[PDB]
Amino acid sequence: FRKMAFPSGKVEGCMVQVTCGTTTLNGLWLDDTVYCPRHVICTAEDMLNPNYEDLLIRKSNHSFLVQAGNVQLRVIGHSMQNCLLRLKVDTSNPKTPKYKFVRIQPGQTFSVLACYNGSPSGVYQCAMRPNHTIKGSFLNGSCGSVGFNIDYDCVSFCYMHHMELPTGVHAGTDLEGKFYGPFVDRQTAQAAGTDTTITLNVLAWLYAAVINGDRWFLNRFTTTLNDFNLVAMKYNYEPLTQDHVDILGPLSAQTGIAVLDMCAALKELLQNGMNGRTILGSTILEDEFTPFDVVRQC
Amino acid sequence: FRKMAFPSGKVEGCMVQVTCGTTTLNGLWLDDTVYCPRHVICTAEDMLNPNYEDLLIRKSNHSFLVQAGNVQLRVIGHSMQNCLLRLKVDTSNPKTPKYKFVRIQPGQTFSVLACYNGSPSGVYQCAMRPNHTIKGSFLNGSCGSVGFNIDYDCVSFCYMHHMELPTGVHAGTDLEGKFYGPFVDRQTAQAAGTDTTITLNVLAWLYAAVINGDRWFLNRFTTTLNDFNLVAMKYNYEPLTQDHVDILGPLSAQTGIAVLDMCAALKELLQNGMNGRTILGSTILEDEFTPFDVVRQC
Repeated sequence: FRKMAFPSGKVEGCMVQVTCGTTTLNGLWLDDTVYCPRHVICTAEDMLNPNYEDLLIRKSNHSFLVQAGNVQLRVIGHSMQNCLLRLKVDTSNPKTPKYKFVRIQPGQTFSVLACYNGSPSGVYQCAMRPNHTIKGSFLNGSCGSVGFNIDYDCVSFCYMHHMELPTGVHAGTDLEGKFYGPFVDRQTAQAAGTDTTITLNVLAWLYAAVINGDRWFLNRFTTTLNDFNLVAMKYNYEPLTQDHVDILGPLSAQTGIAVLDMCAALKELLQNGMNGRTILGSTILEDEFTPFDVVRQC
Repeated sequence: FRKMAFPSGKVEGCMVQVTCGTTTLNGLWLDDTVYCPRHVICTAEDMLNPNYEDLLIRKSNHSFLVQAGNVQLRVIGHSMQNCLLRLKVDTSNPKTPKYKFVRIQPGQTFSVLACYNGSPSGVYQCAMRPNHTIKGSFLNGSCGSVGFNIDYDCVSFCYMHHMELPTGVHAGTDLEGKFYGPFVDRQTAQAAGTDTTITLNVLAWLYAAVINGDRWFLNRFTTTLNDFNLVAMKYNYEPLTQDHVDILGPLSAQTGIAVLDMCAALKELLQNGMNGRTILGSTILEDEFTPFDVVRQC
């Protein structure tokens, strides 16, 4: 099974660089507006505990260098939207697609277009963890990089990168400037919560394995939602709700395997191990595919 | 470690659909030319053993439906370039980037933009296997999808998809229409060779693990190129040449670990296992990252 990301084309045209002083990071250019993390105005020493309102008052419109590759723009209206810097520019982006800002729930997935100083360099698919972090490994020096989904023509922007936490995981915000999780944009004592495994996704990945060719992990045992969440609690998994059962419905019908029987197959994989056998070429239980990601690829 | 693919934007504009009869597949639109697999003219029953010259003679320019989303073009010059259908069109593509056709060596990597009926849907990073296949899992109904690399502005096209082999692996061609491997474009007895592991890439991935944080697999043993290729032959790995040693040079210098010492670290991982310990969150040895892919992300 291949981890697939959305075509990054519609997002690439919206990538600009915001340079404030010695700080340069990526920005999102939509209509006559440029979004970037508000920590761009902080000057490293100021990152320990910043006074953002105080720091913005001493910043003017000519302190921001918005650059769209060869073209340099101009700021006519600097503003602050929660943890985001909303920069009003003179020219509207001719490459602006149909866009909407959504706030994705934990367990859901998105494509990230990683850029470095306004120029896009790579694209990958990741998931929003239950503790609200992302395991993006390298978003280092890519602050401003965005997370998105695509439905035909419409781009659903949902993430902007802000922070690489002291434990190598990544923290960030939605496009309304509001953080995913309890985290602030401040270099301080920021402890991430104990990450659980996204159960729904594991079940979806197993449903995918059935469609491809792997079937050995299926047994004739059954298990209700009560007994399974008891075992899920033990192996640091997310408990499974009745809503998750309803979501897996279309994938149950396609493979002829009831969701509770699939839960019984998972229950067994946690207690009896895997014994060096690979589900879809992987020795571990992959939890970063939603049931909607499985259906769109099958 | 995250598997990163190139931004698909410059390639998305070149995606069209070629519809010949009941057969519809993806096409590459560059200048006043449209490339697609020549098996588009085959009519399923004809796929067992086709006579391509004979089949093309009874095909005219109005038998091909080239469509760029909303815009339908017209064929003025159908031709055959080895296993590729070269279609000359009236209008030149305004979205044509700087492009070059390269033939990638086995062990090297590329980004694939998977499309379905001319419209791009997903993007992922894969590798050209030693047996010349790709493990693309789902390129099903995506014939014509291209494989590429990007250097700043220049797009290096290197792959087009043709065949999903009876063993779930994928076969295809370069953009000059010449197949990677002994394979033909014919639904017949096509056996893929015994796939070996790309050693250079495993060494590169281990070098990457050192830069991130994992260091436990390093020991004080050393091993020359002779003793290692003896062990590599045993575990179905590629033998390591002196050229591969020279390629790993810049990554050796960055981590302070000599390539022969890294080979000694690998030698041990094959004979002593891994004992349920994860290198970069993975229980198996990942072989689809080139040393150039490691450097570009670090």
